[PDB]
This record gives sequence, structure tokens and C-alpha cells, in this order.
Amino acid sequence: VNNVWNGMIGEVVYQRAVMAVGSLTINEERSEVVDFSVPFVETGISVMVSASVWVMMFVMLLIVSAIAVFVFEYFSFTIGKAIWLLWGLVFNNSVPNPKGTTSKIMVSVWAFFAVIFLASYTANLAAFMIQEEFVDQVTGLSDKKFQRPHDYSPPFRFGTVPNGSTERNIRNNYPYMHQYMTRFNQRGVEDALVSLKTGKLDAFIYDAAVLNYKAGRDEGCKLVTIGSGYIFATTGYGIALQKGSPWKRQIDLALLQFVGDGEMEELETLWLTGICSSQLDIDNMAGVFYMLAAAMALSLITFIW
Amino acid sequence: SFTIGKAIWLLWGLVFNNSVPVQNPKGTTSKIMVSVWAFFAVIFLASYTANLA
Amino acid sequence: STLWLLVGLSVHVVAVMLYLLDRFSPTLSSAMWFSWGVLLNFSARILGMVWAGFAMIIVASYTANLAAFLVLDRPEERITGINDPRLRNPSDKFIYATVKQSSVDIYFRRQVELSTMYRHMEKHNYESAAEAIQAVRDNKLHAFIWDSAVLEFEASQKCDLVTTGELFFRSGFGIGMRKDSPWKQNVSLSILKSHENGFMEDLDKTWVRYQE
Amino acid sequence: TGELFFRSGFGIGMRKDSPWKQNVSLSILKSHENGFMEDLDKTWVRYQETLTFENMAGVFMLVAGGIVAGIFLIFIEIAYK
Amino acid sequence: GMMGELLSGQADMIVAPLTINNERAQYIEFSKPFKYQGLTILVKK
Ligand SMILES: *[C@@H]1O[C@H](CO)[C@@H](O)[C@H](O)[C@H]1NC(C)=O
Ligand SMILES: *[C@@H]1O[C@H](CO)[C@@H](O)[C@H](O)[C@H]1NC(C)=O
Ligand SMILES: *[C@@H]1O[C@H](CO)[C@@H](O)[C@H](O)[C@H]1NC(C)=O
Ligand SMILES: N[C@@H](CCC(=O)O)C(=O)O
Repeated sequence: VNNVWNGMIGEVVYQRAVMAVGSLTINEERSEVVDFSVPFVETGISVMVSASVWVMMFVMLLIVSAIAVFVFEYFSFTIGKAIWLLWGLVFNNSVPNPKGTTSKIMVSVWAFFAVIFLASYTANLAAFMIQEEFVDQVTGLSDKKFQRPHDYSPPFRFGTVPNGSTERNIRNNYPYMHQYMTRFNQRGVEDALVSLKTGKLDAFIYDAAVLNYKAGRDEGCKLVTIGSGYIFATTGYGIALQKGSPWKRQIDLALLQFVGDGEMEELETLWLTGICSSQLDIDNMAGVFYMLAAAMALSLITFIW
Repeated sequence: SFTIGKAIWLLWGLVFNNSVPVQNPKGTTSKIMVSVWAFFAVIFLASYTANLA
Repeated sequence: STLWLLVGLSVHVVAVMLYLLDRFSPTLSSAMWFSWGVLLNFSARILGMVWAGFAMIIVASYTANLAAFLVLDRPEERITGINDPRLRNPSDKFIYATVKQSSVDIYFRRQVELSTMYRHMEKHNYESAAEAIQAVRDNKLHAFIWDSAVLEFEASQKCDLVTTGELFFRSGFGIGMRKDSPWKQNVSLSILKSHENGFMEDLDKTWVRYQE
Repeated sequence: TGELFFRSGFGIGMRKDSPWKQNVSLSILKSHENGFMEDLDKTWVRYQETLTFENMAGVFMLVAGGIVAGIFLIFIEIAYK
Repeated sequence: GMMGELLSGQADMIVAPLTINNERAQYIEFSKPFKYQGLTILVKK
């Protein structure tokens, strides 16, 4: 503020302290006024929000129909209804009777094939049930929706806490984003999180380690970040020092020594807990609706004839 | 015509639901009861498969 | 479920449209009973068979989702020992208690790293283990920490209760004495001999191993 | 596989105390904080380059062979009659 | 290797995927990272 610093950088530059232990990113202006040690935890900035099978079956069904026609030629009303009977017996619906030996053998073999196919379909259903996915609305800071919310049909809201490295970087990178963002400058992480629940706000832009921890220890697991994260300005945390301080070399070597033998991993496990239903068939029901719409369209087409 | 003593075979076959030709149903109450019992047999075999798993 | 009612409405609509198609095609109760026999198990026959295939796929999907509902999403009423973060950071929901002024209290107080648990438990410490078991049986408690032998015997006696998996702070039971006393060496040797032969096995069979 | 252990970085090595150190580090930071590393990742690294036929291909082939055998048996029966 | 070449005077700068660790950092001065990563295992499937 007018060539005046404040906070931890303010206390370090003006010789009221020798180092600043707390969480503190690395960027150009701070590296110009002080000296940072090697990073020991990486934090960027991220976003927090709340075909031929049928053809071959048809070919085999045509083969079955031709076999049934041959059986009828050799030795009653199942000429054009052979396909109807076969596909009715596929699902074992007991629709209101084969007589020829070859026809019975073919029907039995195709029934066994339908049984193994339905077993495979049950296995596929089990695999689909095992598979679980989340939904991500925003792809990145340069997403199409983020381009201009007013242009988009819903004027969704997204904000960050001001007076930070994140705000400074967004200002330097994209002015229009900052212009729109100014309206929702919600202060504090804890106060910020609540508006996300209530829906007054839609997206949240902050560090990555903080958001990872706050998603990890959230009760109910409602809020989820987007993809891996660190989607920009991938930076780390440092220990600030005065310019030319003789502690820099020793502190760098000690931090590297700690990182190189798993002690940092032990600390991360101890102090950061990263964890990780109901029936739904929306896609299946939509597909069934499309198929029945096609069927009724076909019936209407055949209505004239 | 003969479902007085031969209904046991029909019911037992429809317990397993193997589409075995047993007898052609005619009574409405019998058909509804057989359909409900077939649904019960289907859910029972589903529970048996879950028990096997 | 609600989806089941929606499917019922859909099959009723399909039956109605099949009846209309039958009327338009150049009888009533027969078609109704055919729909009754099909939905549960020549233009309209194609629609009927396709809808039968839909019904088979729907019952298969319902079987799969009910199997998932009965297998996977099972509440974890257990705690799996001290390594539960829900007990690392407690609340007013999970109430785990112990007997006031016993070995467990000393063990938890000695380790400073369990200061959160030590502060949490001090509100619910009970006078006796019988009272604690009675309170948890009256659905007042959620967890209880005590010796393995007593808890296993109580679980065998009363089948409604179940123990957890983790086993920590393994120790033994001793016979206290004064300080240096004449009755020490002989008592210890008697205990060792009783272990090596079959007497402790007999005692465990008669008092602890038996099942009610 | 899954696990990711011994997380470290990549550096541009130099001599010991050398006049080209602080400027190189500041240039790396300035390239990080804007989109240059993203452009490089796009061009070089980020750029990217059931079936029901596993346990049923042999089954289908054997079924076709059995169908051919049944056709031959039908021909044999026709010749017999 | 590259570190021996750099120390012996045959080169002035190493531009390559060089990892940062204690043994190397004791003798040469790295810059700040331009790529964050770890280690993993490759299998054939
Ligand atoms: C901190 O943010 C508030 C709110 O926008 C602003 O009034 C104040 O000037 C900021 N202070 C600094 C030092 O950036
Ligand atoms: C039992 O104790 C007596 C002394 O009280 C001692 O003389 C004797 O040896 C002991 N028995 C043993 C060691 O078996
Ligand atoms: C490197 O940065 C420093 C900043 O203190 C500047 O004085 C110097 O001129 C820069 N290097 C060169 C070669 O200009
Ligand atoms: N730890 C970060 C937080 C950034 C922010 O709050 O926007 C910093 O001090 O720069």
C-alpha cells in the first residue's frame, strides 16, 4: 500500500523479525523484497464448487428365420412369425410352440445364448454400479462460463477473499474476471464456505492445500474441488528471510534432508486426512423413453398401411 | 380342465420360472395369484443369488 | 419405490395405447388380461415384445440395484479401534466412555497426544462397568473401552452386543503383594507350573470358554 | 500404478555462486505465474494421443462350428431318408 | 555424468530434467522448480 508492506512480509522487511514461519506462497514481488527457502508443500490455485453387437444379433436372427423357413419347406403359421417367437422366447415372457426337431434345437441353443447374454448383462450392471463419478461444472479459470457470466443464461456468482496473492495474480492476468469478481468479495474462509452451502454463491477461488483439507474434513461430503487442481500459478510454501541472511543455506539443506527420508510424508499423514449409495437410473429411463418414442413413431408410420 | 390335482406341478414349475409348459391358465384370480407368486419367486431367487455372493 | 410407481404409470400408458391400436386396427377383456399376463409374466405384438424386453431389463436393473443396496451401502456401526478420525475429533453424537479412575484412565492421561480424547471422556466416566454396560444396553452410550476377556464374555452372554477389531495396549493380570515379601518366589513358580500343565486350560474351559 | 512417493522438482543447475542465478530464478517464477508453462504443457505433454468379445469370441466360433456340424448332420439324415 | 562435467568446467549451465536433492545441493546451486512430480511404477497391461 503506497510502498508500505504489512503482515509477515512487513515484519520481516523492516527488521522486526528474522523469519516468517507461517503459510506463505512464492511470487515475484515477495522474492524481490525478501529471500525464500525451498518449497516444502505445493499449492497452486483451484476452484471449489458444490454397435455391431446388435447388427450381428440381427444377422444371426435372419439366419434363424431362414432355417425356420427351410424347416417349413421340408415339413405351421411360424413362417413370418419365426422372428416374433424367437425374440419372445429371448425374454422368456411365455407369450401365447415349436414342433420340429431342428427348430426346437435351434430355439434351445438360442435360449442358452440369451441366458449367457443376460448373465453378462447382470455383470455389466454390477460393473456400472461399482463405477461412480462426480460432476464438474467449471473446467478452469478460463472456462466458457467464467468468460462472461452475464453473457451466459444464468448470472452465477464466484468470489475470493481480497488482499491476497490469489487476488493479485487474477488482477494481473485477467482484468474482466476481477471486475466481475469484485461484487462478491466475501471475507474469511469460514464465512465464505457458508454462502456456498446456501447458494448465494456458486464458486470459490483460493489456495489448493487449504481447499483439499477443508474438503477432506467436511461432514457429509458435499463440496468437491475440480479434477486434480493446481490448475494455475503452481507454487509452494516458503520460509521468508531477510536479504543476505546467513541462515539460508543451512535451512535449505535441512529442509531437503527432511524431505528426502519420508518425515514430511509422516507429517502430512498425521496432520492432513484425505478420505476417498442411492438408486438412480435417469440415463436408462431417458434411453427407454427415446426407444419408446421411436417405437410409437414407427407405429404411426405403419398406421397408414 | 384338469387343474384340480395338476396345479401343484404348475405352481412348482413357476416357482423356478423355467418356462416349462404345464397348463394354460384361464381363471383371473388364479392368473393374478400366479403372477404375484412368480414375482415373489423372482425376488427370492435374487436374494438367493445375493446370499451366494 | 417412486421409480416403481412411475414404471407402473408408464406400463399403464403402454397398455392404453396398445388397446387403442387394437381398436384402430381393422377383444377388450382379452387384451386387458393379456396385458396383465405380460406386464408381470400383429402390429401390437411387436410393441408387446419390445415392452417385454424393457420389463426384463427393468427387473434386471432392479435386482442389481437392490443387491447393491443390501451389500455395499451398509452402515459402519463399528469403530475399528482408536484409528477412527470420528473419535480423533469427537462431537456430541459418538459417546465413548470408560470406568472412572482405572487403568484405562491412567493410560489415556499419560499420552499427551490423546489430550482431546482425555478431555472428551471426563464428562461420561462411570462408577462401574456394570453400570456402563447397562447404559450402553439402554442405548445411552455408543462405545465402551475395557478389558478383552470381560467384553468377550459379555458379548457371548448377550448376543445383541458386538466387539470391534483393533487390539491395543496388550498387558497381563498379576497378583499384587507388599514390597519384598517371603511369598513372592514360590507364588511366581506356582503360577508358572500351573501354566505349563493343564490347570489354566481347565479353568478357562469351565468359566470362560463355555457358551451359554 | 497408483502410489506416488518422493515428490521433488526439476531445476536448472548452475555453478556455485554465479552472476546468472537470481535472474534465472525470477524468470522461472514469472513464467510460472502467467500461462507460459501451461502453453508448453499443452504443446508437449498435455497433448493426448462392454466390448463383449473376450470370453465369447471362441464360444461364438465353436457355436458356428457346431451349427455347421448340425447342417452336415441334417444333410446326412436327408440322404438316409 | 552431467554433474561431473559441470563441476570440471566443461559446461556452464545444465538444462535437463535434473532432480533436486541433498547430495547435489551441497555442491551446486539449483534454481526454483519448473516442474513438480514424484515417482511411480510402470507395468504392462
Ligand atoms: C483489505 O481489504 C479491504 C476490503 O476490500 C480493504 O478496504 C483494505 O484496504 C485492504 N487492505 C490491504 C492492506 O490490502
Ligand atoms: C517356598 O518358600 C520357602 C520359604 O518360605 C522356601 O524354603 C522353599 O524353598 C520355597 N519353595 C520353592 C522355592 O520351591
Ligand atoms: C538480476 O536481477 C537483479 C535484481 O537485484 C538486477 O540488479 C540485475 O541487473 C539482474 N541481472 C542482470 C544481468 O541485469
Ligand atoms: N496463503 C496465501 C493465501 C492467498 C489468498 O488468501 O488469496 C497467501 O498468503 O498469499
